[PDB]
Amino acid sequence: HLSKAKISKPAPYWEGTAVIDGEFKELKLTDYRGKYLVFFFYPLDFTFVCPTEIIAFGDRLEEFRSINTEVVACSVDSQFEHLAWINTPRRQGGLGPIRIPLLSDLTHQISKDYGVYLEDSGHTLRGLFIIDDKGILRQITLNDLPVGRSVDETLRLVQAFQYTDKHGEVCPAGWKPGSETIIPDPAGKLKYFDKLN
Amino acid sequence: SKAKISKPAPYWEGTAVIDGEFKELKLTDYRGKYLVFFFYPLDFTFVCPTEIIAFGDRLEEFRSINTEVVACSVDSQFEHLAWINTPRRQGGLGPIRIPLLSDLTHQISKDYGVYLEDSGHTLRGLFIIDDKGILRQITLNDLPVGRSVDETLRLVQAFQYTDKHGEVCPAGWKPGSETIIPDPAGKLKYFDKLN
Amino acid sequence: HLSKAKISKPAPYWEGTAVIDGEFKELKLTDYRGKYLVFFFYPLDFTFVCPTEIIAFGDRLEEFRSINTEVVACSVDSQFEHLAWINTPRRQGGLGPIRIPLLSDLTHQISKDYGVYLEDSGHTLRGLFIIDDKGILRQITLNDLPVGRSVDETLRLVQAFQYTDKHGEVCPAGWKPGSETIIPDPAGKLKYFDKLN
Amino acid sequence: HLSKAKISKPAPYWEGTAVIDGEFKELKLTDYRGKYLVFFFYPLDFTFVCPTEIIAFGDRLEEFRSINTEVVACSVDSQFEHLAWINTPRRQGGLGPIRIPLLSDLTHQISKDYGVYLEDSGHTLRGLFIIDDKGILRQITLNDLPVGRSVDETLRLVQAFQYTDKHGEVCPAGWKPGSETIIPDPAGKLKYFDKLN
Amino acid sequence: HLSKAKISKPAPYWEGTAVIDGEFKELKLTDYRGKYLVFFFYPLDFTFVCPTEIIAFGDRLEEFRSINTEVVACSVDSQFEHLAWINTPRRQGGLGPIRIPLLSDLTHQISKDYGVYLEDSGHTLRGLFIIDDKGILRQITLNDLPVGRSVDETLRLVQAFQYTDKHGEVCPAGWKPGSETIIPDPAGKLKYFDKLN
Amino acid sequence: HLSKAKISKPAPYWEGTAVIDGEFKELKLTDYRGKYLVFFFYPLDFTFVCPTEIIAFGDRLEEFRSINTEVVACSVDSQFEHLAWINTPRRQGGLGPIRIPLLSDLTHQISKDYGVYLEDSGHTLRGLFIIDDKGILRQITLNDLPVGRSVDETLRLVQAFQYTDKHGEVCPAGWKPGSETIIPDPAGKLKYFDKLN
Amino acid sequence: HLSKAKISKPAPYWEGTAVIDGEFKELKLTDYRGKYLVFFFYPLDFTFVCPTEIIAFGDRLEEFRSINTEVVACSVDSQFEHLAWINTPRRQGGLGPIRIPLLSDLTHQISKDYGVYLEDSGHTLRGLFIIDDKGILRQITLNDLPVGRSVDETLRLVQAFQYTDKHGEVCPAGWKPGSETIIPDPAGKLKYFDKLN
Amino acid sequence: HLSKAKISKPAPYWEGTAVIDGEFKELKLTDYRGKYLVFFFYPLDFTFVCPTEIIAFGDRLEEFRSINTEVVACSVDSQFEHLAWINTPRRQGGLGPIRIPLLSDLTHQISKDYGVYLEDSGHTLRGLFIIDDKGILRQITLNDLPVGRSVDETLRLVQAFQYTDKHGEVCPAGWKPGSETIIPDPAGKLKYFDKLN
Amino acid sequence: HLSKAKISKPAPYWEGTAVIDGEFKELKLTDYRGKYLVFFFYPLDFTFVCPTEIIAFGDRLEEFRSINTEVVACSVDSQFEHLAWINTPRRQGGLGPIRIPLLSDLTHQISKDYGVYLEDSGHTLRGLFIIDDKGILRQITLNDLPVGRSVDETLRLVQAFQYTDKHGEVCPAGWKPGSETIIPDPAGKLKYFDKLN
Amino acid sequence: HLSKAKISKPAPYWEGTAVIDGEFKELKLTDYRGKYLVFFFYPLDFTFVCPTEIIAFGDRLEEFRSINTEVVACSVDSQFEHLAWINTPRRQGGLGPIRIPLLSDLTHQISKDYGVYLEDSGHTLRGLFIIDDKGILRQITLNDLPVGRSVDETLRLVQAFQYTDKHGEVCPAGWKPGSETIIPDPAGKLKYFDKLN
Repeated sequence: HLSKAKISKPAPYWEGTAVIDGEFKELKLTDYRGKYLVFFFYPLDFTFVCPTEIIAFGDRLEEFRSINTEVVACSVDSQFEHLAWINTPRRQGGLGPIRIPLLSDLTHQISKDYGVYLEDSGHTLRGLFIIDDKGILRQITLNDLPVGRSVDETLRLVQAFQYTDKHGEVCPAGWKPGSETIIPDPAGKLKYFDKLN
Repeated sequence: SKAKISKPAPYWEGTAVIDGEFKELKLTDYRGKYLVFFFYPLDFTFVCPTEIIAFGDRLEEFRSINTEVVACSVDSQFEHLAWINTPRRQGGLGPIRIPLLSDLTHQISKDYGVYLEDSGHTLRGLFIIDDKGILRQITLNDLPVGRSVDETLRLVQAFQYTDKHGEVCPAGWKPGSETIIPDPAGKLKYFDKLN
Repeated sequence: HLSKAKISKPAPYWEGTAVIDGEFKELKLTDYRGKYLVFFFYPLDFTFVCPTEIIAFGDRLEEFRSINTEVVACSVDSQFEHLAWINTPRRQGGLGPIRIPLLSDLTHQISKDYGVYLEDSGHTLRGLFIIDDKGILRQITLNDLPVGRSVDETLRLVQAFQYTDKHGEVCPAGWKPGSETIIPDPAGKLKYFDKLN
Repeated sequence: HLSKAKISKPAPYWEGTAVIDGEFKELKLTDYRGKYLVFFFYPLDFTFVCPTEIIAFGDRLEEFRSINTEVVACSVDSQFEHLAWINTPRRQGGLGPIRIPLLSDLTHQISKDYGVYLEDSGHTLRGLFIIDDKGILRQITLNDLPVGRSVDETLRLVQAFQYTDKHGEVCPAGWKPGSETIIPDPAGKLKYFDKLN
Repeated sequence: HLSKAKISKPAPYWEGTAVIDGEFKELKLTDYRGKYLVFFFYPLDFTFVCPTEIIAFGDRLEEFRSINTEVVACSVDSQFEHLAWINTPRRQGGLGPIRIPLLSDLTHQISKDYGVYLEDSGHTLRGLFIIDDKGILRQITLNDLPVGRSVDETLRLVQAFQYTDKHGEVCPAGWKPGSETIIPDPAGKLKYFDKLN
Repeated sequence: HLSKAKISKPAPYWEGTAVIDGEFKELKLTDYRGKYLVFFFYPLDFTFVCPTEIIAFGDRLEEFRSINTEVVACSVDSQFEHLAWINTPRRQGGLGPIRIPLLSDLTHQISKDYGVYLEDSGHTLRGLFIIDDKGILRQITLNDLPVGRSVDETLRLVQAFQYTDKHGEVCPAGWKPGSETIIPDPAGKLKYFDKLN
Repeated sequence: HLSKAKISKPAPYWEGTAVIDGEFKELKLTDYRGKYLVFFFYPLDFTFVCPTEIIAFGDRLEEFRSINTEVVACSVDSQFEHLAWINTPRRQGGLGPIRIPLLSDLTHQISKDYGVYLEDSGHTLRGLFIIDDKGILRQITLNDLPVGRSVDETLRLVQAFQYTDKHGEVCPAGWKPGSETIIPDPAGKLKYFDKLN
Repeated sequence: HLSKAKISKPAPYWEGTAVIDGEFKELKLTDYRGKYLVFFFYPLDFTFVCPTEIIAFGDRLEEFRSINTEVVACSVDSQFEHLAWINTPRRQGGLGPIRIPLLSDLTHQISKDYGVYLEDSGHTLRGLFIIDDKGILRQITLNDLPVGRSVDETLRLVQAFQYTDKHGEVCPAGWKPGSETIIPDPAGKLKYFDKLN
Repeated sequence: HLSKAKISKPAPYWEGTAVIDGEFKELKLTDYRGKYLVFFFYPLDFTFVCPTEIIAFGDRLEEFRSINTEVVACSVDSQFEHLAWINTPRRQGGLGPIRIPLLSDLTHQISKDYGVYLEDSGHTLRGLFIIDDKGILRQITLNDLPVGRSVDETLRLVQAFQYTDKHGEVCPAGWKPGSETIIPDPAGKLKYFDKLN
Repeated sequence: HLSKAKISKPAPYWEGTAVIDGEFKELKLTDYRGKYLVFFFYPLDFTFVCPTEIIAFGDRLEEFRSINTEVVACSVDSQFEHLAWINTPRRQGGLGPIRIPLLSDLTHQISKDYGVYLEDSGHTLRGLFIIDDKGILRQITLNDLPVGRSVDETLRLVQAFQYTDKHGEVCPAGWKPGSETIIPDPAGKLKYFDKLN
């Protein structure tokens, strides 16, 4: 199993046609430099878990934008299908109007670069990538088809990475804003471990 | 990496510390149960003990849903045991009920695609493996940020639910939430009701 | 530039999920043995020329069925997209109910086997294949994207191939049922050439 | 199966000896730049369907020339055979005098570049190619041996490609001059679809 | 430069369609076992030297058949062309009725096996082969395009090979029936050399 | 089976030690530019047919020199053997004095370049080559071991190639000086074919 | 990945993180140029023979430093483990404070370069290397796991190499300071051999 | 740099001619099964350090034999040289009285198998191997040319391996008979570390 | 430089046509089993040193036959040349009276197998091989072209090999029948060395 | 079986340590430029035929030096062994003082370059090489182990090669100074052959 997506390395470059505010526009990974990016793939337009994930992120977009973070979704469907899906009512399993870009990957090049393409199925699994403001890949979350991801966990992870970027302390298991962190040194670590126990 | 979602999780075997003793442990020992199998970078470091303890102190939440937990690093079994015998207040683990698997040769780490060639240890990679030995979920964190027991629980529960019912789990699903019939007509029960 | 589609050789085997009467069904090339098959690819669901070709064949399907000929359409879109497109009114560029199976080629395997896949675009061009009842490929028609195919011409070709299969004769340029044909030998041919000259 | 002939790419260059106005002349693909070109192969001089196709295009040549289009025929026969066939009466299965060039491909190089050469037979199948004024290949039509092509369909295609070149609307299935066309975008397309339905 | 034609070895096998007494028939090299065969290639039907060679052998065929020798001619032209050429009057550069089979080699496989195919021209040079009753190649005569072969020389050679096949002795330069031969032995050869000197 | 001797291409270059008027001299193919060259191989000094061929050419040398043509013979024997053979009386199967250079090819390099070397025997067959004044190979005549070549035919051929070189008409089967030739043109050729028939 | 450690060649370069007086420091082989270096690997922190070796050298360090020799130990454990082991009481199988750098080789690159890595075990055997002030490898001692090395023998060897470096006389079996040495010359050697015997 | 000698694996098989009690005898590694073997190479007969090593081990052979251990020495010299050297008095740099076999390795096969051959010099460095009674290699000691090995250290090592083989406790740095050993268990080890500290 | 002739191995097999008692016969290396064979190549019939060598060995053949040894000579010349050279008087540089076989190696296979072929010259150097009664090659003597070999040295060598075959003592430099020989053992050799000194 | 030693080509370069006048010196083939060199290998110091060969040349050395010819001997033994052997009395099979350099070839490189190395034995056979003053190899003499070479024959060959270098003449079988020689040309040779016969 291959992939160019490697944590602590620059996220693999991508560019393509996206639907943005109902129109076709060219979108590039580099458009997002200077901001964190939640870049996630979903299997297929007009299916089941997928709309719920796209809608979940879209409807909570301000929780990301308020922390200098953007969100882009991608699938192997065409831009025409993305737009048709946006124009399908939510009650019919459509997206309705959406504020996050829907990127099209008809050739599968982007999916393969990110290691999320399913050769037997001709679409991706549920792969989500957290990329920092410097374009470095920090986190990879891959789900099998029948189980959707979590916006809340994605937010926690974004906050965690921004926190450690800024402060140089590290984040324990389950860390959320306000939680105790650790000075990553054999002596400094004791402040955390003695206070906790 | 041999770790591919929807395929058999790559076989592994090695020496682990279990109840303070050295024991040979094999992936196939867990068939019939879900397994949360996770790597952590290094004994005697910082985020790592918090992760092992977080899972360890909540182990019964897993065992009660037919799920086991195993942790692995490139450290030796002697180091694992010394770390267990180090007080939590000193950044140690204290007694622990989760097996600590040793991967000195790096073979297991490489098979799971979590080995860092530049560093000589793993990143924070967690794998959810079902009772049939099929890999269902991969979570990989860069070094500075720990994983989440809450999210791991949610995922195991979701996969067990979808295994049983064949309905699929929306974004953010937790026990008691609405699920979807994966059928062009059936799905409307979910989409219509929600909206 | 490669392909497995060779005229006078067995048409490359295919199988996949198709929409048939609003339901997802597995469909195989071999299901059509015993009958002529018009098997055509079109670029993309929810686009422009494509629906007009599918509707043109669909609305004239009995002209094919009455001559022991079936019609199957294929694209790189998913079965869910095919069904959503069927459920889109014709006035909005949808298909409406359709009696031609719509085959899904998400992996691009079928398209590549037939040599109609566009690597730069992630979809096929307008490729149509006429396959006889023995499974042998008899005719290949490839159009660039902007120009739709012709049901009249396709029908004429099916009739011609069926006619030459049955009789010891070959069909001159522009032949339609009822037109003069030629006996393919140095002496027999003169009955044709003397007649019309 | 291999070939250099790819739709939307430059038609493979060719050059050779042709019979033109009863004389041997060198002829090149690039001689037709600035005009559309119907370039077609036929199996064999002194056979059956072939003369009918050559005669059909030749006798209707003005229908092509009046729309800035030329026609060239090609086979694996020699220029001496082409000329002897021209000097054979139509009632004997000859061509009689002819106004389209008859290109010779004795080495099979041109046939192979166009993917129409039959290795087991030592001649071509019925392959026809429509090449635009910029030298780009737009259309490929390949028939098995028993069935002749259609001058009328060939004209329809040339007209359609010239129309879409000029207007940037696209041509529905069965389009002929005077027919409705489609604006190729998600909103503009509704002019066509709402009107027709 | 490659070839399978090797003197003193079995002549390379061939089989194909020939025109024989106005009909198309399958012909094989092995059809001629038990007789000497003069098997010759000529460049092109409807050309200049070629018919003179075919006619020269043809009109003297009984001089070959009276010494148990058959003659076969072959070119890269089709059987249809061979027949049309036969049906062309000699005064127009045709063959008229011919008793020598005309083999067709459209694929060029026979020509290439015999090493006489011109890659730059798409036809053969003037290559003649003398094959004995055991199928062993005994003589190869290859002429550039402008110069015809000789029936007299070909007859001399066939007679010489038959003579040496039958008797112990070998044939000096210029040998014709009735000429002195040589005993191929350091002592025996002296009968010849002493006599002539 | 390979070779560098290709008709209508430059004869393969050779150089070596020859016996010329009883002396050892270095000789080169290029020494013969500006003249036709009959270059011939023979199997073995002190054998049977070989001396008859060398003598047949040598004794009629002036018939070649009067038409600007030279003759060179070659074998795999040494120059020392050539000279000893020259010094052997004709009545003993020797050559006697001779004005044709005898070229030595001990390494077999020249023989292999001309495709006349017999791997099983360690000497050449009877291969004769006609090379024109421009160094282009025009004719190849290869005989099996038991049958000698013809000086008359070789002369006829040289005369023919020289004629066609000069006049650009072509020589029919059996042409000799004074015979009718053909203008190589579909119209021009009728002067010959009408006259003859 | 072959061993690069060759006696009489430059010791393979290494660099890494070491614990030195309780702190993490980058350490390089080249930091030791100008002095002899005893560079030794041990299997595993927190085991059995290993601490006894580190302590044996550690406690006798001045015996090395007084002969201008440094000592460095290395294993496949991390710097964090080295530090934790140093902070473990000797009574519990720990090191206590230590004046020898503990080098970490987590990636195994160094161990493999020195040929001491055990592929089946994931750690080194007991390999000790003596490297001179010019960086040349002079001595290799490899022990299987259950048997510890000797500080006495190590000292003896360092002294012998320094003696022979200085004087160019060579050191007999069992040499210690004050022992007889040999002039490496066929005549000079007799001073040793005669005195001894 | 390669070798077949690997600690904890079977020592590479060897066999060859040795001088034993003044006579040439074939000797095999397998002759020593059931006993420990100190197998050592030395550079060259008639040199300097080498005789002192052979003499040192030989003169102390009973200290090995009384612990079920044999000693064999090997160099790239011939058996004839070994014997002449034995017949040379010690005062002349010869071996004089001797009881250990001197194995000859003229082809360098054995030296290369053991990884002690010096390609630049044509002889071996000072490599010593300790092989157990099961034929497993336990210890490797390699010295550069100017410095001899130690009989006392070799004895210490043989005794240590025999002790660990027997008792399953392990030997600390500098162990000698009578010294403290360690139980290789995280609990059992404490008996040693608490006692010593 | 390559060859199959290796001292102490079976001499490479050969077979071919030889001149024996003025007749052509097939001859094989194995015809000589049970006898020693002096097998030698010479460059070229009708040259200079070569006849003196053939004559020298031949005229003294009884000195070989009376010690169970035969002699065979070989060159790259033909059997016809060998015979012609035999029939040439010695006073003219011929062989005249002869009793040793002259082997022919036209293909150079035998010469190449024995490593005596000169690729630049097309003949052998002066190579002589002494092969024993068991067919094992014992001695190789290779001379550059200008210098002849010695019958007396060859006899000395044949006698030496037979003596050592029979007695198992070895022959000192310059040994001839009746000379002292050596017992090849460190003690036995002293009989020779003490006596002679 | 390969080698770099080719007659008529530059002798393969060598350099190494030799014993000269009882001392070790580096010696190079190029050191002998301007003089003939007899360069010979012998199997083993302290053996049987070998000393007799070294002594036989050594005791007649002035017969070589007086004709500008040097002698060098070489074996796979060390320089230390050579010197020890020199210091062994002749009556004990030693060399005693010697004026011929004894070259050491411990690595076997020189022996392999000259094709005299025995892979199965780890030493050379008895190979002798005569190298002229320009460094060209002129003669190779290879003996199996049990039979020594000849100083008489070696001197004869050196004399002959020197003679043929100086004069335009070649040396018959068995030539010694004062013997008749041949002028190597077809006419001049007769002066030798007529006189002898």
